[PDB]
Amino acid sequence: MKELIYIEEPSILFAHGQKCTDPRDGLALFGPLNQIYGIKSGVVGTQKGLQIFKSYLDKIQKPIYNHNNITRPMFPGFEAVFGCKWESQNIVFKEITKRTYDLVTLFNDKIITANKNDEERVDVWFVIVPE
Amino acid sequence: KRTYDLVTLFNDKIITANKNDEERVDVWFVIVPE
Amino acid sequence: RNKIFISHATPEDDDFTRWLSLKLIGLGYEVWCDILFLDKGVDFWSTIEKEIRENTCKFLIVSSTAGNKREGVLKELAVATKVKKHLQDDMFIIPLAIDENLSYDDINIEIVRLNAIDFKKSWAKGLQDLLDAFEKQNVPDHSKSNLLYQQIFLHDKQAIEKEETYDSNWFPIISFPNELRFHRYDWRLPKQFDVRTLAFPAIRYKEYLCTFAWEYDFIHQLPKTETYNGQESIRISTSDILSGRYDTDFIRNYECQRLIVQLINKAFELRMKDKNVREYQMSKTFAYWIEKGKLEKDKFEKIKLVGKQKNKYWHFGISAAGKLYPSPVLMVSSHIIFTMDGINLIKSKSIQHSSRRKQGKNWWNDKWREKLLAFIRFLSDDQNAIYLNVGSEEKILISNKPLKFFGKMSYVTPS
Amino acid sequence: RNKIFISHATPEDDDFTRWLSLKLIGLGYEVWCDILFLDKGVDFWSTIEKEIRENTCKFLIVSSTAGNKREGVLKELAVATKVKKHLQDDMFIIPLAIDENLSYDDINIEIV
Amino acid sequence: AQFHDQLKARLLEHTIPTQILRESTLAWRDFKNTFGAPIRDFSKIEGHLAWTISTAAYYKAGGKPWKLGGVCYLGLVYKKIQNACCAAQMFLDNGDGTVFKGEVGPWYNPEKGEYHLKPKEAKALLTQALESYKEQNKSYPKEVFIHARTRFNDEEWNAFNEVTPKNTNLVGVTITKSKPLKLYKTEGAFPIMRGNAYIVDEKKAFLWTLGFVPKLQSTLSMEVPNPIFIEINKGEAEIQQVLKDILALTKLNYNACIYADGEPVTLRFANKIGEILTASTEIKTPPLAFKYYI
Amino acid sequence: AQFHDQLKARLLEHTIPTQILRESTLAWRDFKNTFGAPIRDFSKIEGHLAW
DNA sequence: TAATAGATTAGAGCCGTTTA
RNA sequence: AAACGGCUCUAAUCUAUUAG
Ligand SMILES: [Mg+2]
Repeated sequence: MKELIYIEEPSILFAHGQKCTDPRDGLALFGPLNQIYGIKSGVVGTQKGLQIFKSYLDKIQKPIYNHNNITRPMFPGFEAVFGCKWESQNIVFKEITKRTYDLVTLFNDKIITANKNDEERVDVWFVIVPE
Repeated sequence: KRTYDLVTLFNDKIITANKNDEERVDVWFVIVPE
Repeated sequence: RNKIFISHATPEDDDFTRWLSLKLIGLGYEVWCDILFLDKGVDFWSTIEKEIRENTCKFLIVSSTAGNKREGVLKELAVATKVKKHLQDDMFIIPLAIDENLSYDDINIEIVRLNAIDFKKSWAKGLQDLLDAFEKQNVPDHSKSNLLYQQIFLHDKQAIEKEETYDSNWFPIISFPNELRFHRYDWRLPKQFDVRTLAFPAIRYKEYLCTFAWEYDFIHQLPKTETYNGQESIRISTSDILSGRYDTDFIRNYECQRLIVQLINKAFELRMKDKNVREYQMSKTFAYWIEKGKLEKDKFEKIKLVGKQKNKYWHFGISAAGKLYPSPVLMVSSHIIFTMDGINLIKSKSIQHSSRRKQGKNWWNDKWREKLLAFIRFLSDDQNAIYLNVGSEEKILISNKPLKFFGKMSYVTPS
Repeated sequence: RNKIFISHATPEDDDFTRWLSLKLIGLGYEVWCDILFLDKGVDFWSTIEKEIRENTCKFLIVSSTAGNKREGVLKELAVATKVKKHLQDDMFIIPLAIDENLSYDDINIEIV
Repeated sequence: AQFHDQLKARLLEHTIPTQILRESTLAWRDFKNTFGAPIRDFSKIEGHLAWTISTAAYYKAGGKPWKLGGVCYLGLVYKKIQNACCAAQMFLDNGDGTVFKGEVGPWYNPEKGEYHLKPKEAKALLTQALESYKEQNKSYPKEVFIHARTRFNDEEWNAFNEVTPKNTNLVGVTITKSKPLKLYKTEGAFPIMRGNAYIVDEKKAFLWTLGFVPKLQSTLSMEVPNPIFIEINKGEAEIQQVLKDILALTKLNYNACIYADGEPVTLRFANKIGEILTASTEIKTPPLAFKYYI
Repeated sequence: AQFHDQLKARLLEHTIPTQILRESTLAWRDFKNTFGAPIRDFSKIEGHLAW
C-alpha cells in the first residue's frame, strides 16, 4: 500500500487581511482587496444585446440562488460582495446593425472610435456577441 | 533631446503602467517637478 | 431585552465592528453597533445607558490593543458589569479578541476572568465560535438566513485525520517470462510480412524478431521459420531490463523497456480477442467491451456491465497500456461504448461522445471502480490473475487487485 | 514594582486588612489597600490594575469565607495570576487564611 | 472559431479591457433547442454564472478580487501556428501583493514539433522575467519557479542557467494532465478528495489538484478526478514544496470564480494570452496584463 | 518649453487621459522667491484653483 | 521518403454543471 | 466566447527499427 501524502489547501487573502479558501465565500464574507468606485460598463452589441445585458445586470444586482447552495455558494448581489456600483443605467452603448475578419472589424472599429472619439469613460467593454 | 528624454521617462512609465499594471487608472496626474 | 450591544474602540476598530454588525443583522439578531445605530443628535451617553440597561441582551466588547484602555468602551463595560450583577446571568459580557499584538495577560481586570472569543486571525471562524456561544446561551428569513448561517460554519471545513484506502487504476504484473529472445530470422521471416499479424507478440527489430515466445512458436503462420538454430537468437533476462541494470551497444536500456512495453500491449490485444469481448477503435488505443446478453442479467459479481439507456445500449469497456516507470504495471482506462441494441456498434462518433457524456452524468466513484474491478475480474482466467499468451510456455501474469493506496487525511462522506 | 498588595472582601473584612496594612507601613513596607489608599474620585478598577501590574512586589489575598467568592477579589486574583506568570517571581501570590470556619477543601481551586 | 482571440489581439495595440459575452449566456432561458429545454442549461449554476461574470468584470475594471499567501513562478506554454512560447509570471512584491503580470513577446522556435526554446529565445525569456522581477521587487528573485507542460531539453536549460544571476537556484516543473491514474475510493461512493499527493519519485509525483472537497461537500470534477503529473525533471527542489506551490498557483484563476482548477492558473493564463497573441498579426511590446486577454 | 505638448502628443496613440500638474501649482506655499512671497500667489484664488 | 511501435505534446470539439 | 472539468477526435514531433 502506497502512502498518499496530503497537501493542505492554501488560503487566499481578502478584505481586512482575512484569509479564506473559496473565493465564493471569502468575497461574500469580507470582499475584494482593493476598492474601485464603480464600473462604467460599455456595451458593443445589438439593441437586443443591450436589452439582454441590462436585464441580466439588474438581475445581478439582486442576490441570485443556485439550485443547490451547499456545494456552490449563493451570489449575494454585486454591491453586497464587491461594494462597487455596476448599475445598468450607466451603460455606454454603441449600437451595431475573411468573414471572421470583418465580424471582428465591426466591433473593433466601434470600440476604437468609442475609446478615442467619445468622451464618456468606460472601464470594461462588454462585447455582447449575437448567436 | 533633453525635453525628449524627460518626456520619454514619464511616457514609458505611463505606458508600462497602463499595459502591465492590473489596477485601472482613469486619469494620470503627471506631477511635473520644479 | 432582545438586543445585542457591541462596544468598541471608535477611532481605530470600526471595520470589524461594522462587519460583525451587518453579519449579525443578516443572521436575525438585533445589534446596537454605535457607528451604525446611534442616531445623530441624540444624547449619546444617555442613549448608550438606555440600550445597555433596558434592552441589551448580551455585551460584546472588542479586546483590541487600542481598546481595553479607551474611556468610552471602559464606561460601557462598567455599565455592562452592573447589568451583569443585576441580571445574575453568566457570561452576559462576551469579549472578542481581534488583535494579535496583545496577550491574554494584558486584558483589563473587568473582563480578564471571562474567556475571550478567538478572533485573532480568522474572523469567520471566530464568528462561528461566537454564534456557537450565542446558541449555547440562547441569544434572541426562514430560508435566506440559513444559507449564510451554514456558510459561516462551512467556510472552514477541512480534512479530518482519518485513514482511507483507495483502489487505483494500475494493475501490477505479478510475474513475467524471465527471458526476452531475439530470434535471427534474417531470411526465414518475409521482409514484407506484417509482424502484428503474428499469432504471438513479436516485433521486427534490427532484422531480429524480438519476442517472449519460443523460436518454434511462429510456425503455423511462418512455416519457413522452422529448423532455426537456437544459438543465433540472443536472449536477455527480463529482470535486468526491468531493473535497468542491462545496457549494451546491441540494445539500449530505454529501447529494451519500450520493446517489452509494446510486447505487453500486443499481448493484451491478441489475448482479448480470445476472452469473448468485442473491440472499439478509439483514437489512440483499443477499448474492449462485452456485448449485451452475454452475462447473466448483464452483471458480473454483483456489478452490471451492459445496460439500457434511452432506447440504446451502453457497455462498460476498458483499454490497457503497460508502463514500467515506477514498477511493471498495466494502466487501465474506462470507457462507455454505445450500441443500437447491444449487438451493433454506433458508427457515428459524435453520437458516441454525447451518449458517453449522458451515461457519465450520474456515474460516480463507486460505480466506476466497481465496474472496472468487475470487468478485470471477468477477463481473469484464474482467481487472482489474467493470462496473456506471450509464449507457448511463457505467459504474462496480470494481477486482479489494483495497486492499493492509503492516506492519513480524508473526509466524512455526506449522506 | 516595590509595593505590597492586599486584596480582600470590602464590606465584611476590613478590620484585619486595615490592621495588617498599618502594621506593614509601620515596619516600613509600602502597601496599597482598597479601603485606605484607593483615592476617592478615581477609576477604582483601573487604578487597581495599574497598581497590580505596575508597582507590586507581593499580592496578598485574605481568604475569608465571603472574600473567596467575592467577584472583586476574583478579578484581582486573576490578574494577580497573570502578573505572576509574567514576572516569573516565585511565591508572588500569598494567601492569608484568617477564618477557622472554611476548611482546606472549601477554598476556591485557584488559591488552594 | 477565431473571433474572440482575434478581437482581443486587434484591441491589444491600444489597451482596452474587453469582456466578450455570448447573448445565449446572459439570457439562456429565451433560446432553446426548438424541442425542449434550453441549449445551455444554466439553472443549477445561475448564481455561479453571476459569480464568474461579476468577478471577471471587477477584475477587468481594475479591481483585485483575491490575493495569494521571493520566488517567481514563470509558467510558459507552447502554441502551434513555427512554435510560439508565451509565458505568465507570478510573484509576491514587497507590499505582500501578488504581482501577476504576463511574460509576453512569444518567442518563436522555427522547428515544427520542437516545443523547446532556442538558446537565444530562452535567454531573452529568462532575462525579461528577471528584469521584471528586479524592477518590481527591487532585487533579483531567490528562486524562479519555471514550469511548463513540456519537458525542457538540455540546451534551453543550459541557456536558462547561464543567463540567470548568482544566488538564484532555478527549478523547472513539467505539469501534465490526462495521465491515466484513475485512483478510486473503495469504501464510499465519493471520489478521492482534493489535495492528495502521490510521491512516485523524489522528483516526480502525482498531485490531486482537484477532487472531492470537504468544504463544498462535493467534487470539483465530474466522475473520478484525474491527477496531474508534476515532474521536477530539471533543477533541484523538494517535491513537497513544489506540490504546495502548485496548489498555491491553483488559486489565481481570476477569469473565473471557482474554488480551484485542475491545473495551475499560471499555465492556463499563459496559454490564453498565447492564443490571443497568435490569433492575429504580431504586436510589438504587447500589454502583458490578463485583463486585456481573459 | 515643449514638455507638455510633447507628452500629450506621445500619449495620443495609446489613448490615456493625462493631466500635467506642476508642483508649483498643487503646493504653491512651499516654493518661495527666496526673499518674500511665493513665486505664484494663489491665496486669493485657492478655491477657484481647486475648482 | 514510406512503415511499426512507444512516449510526449499540441490542437480542437462536445457535454454536464459536480450524487445533497 | 462567464467558467471549470470529464471525455472524444485529430494531428504533429522526438527515439529506435525496418522497407526506400
Ligand atoms: Mg477571460
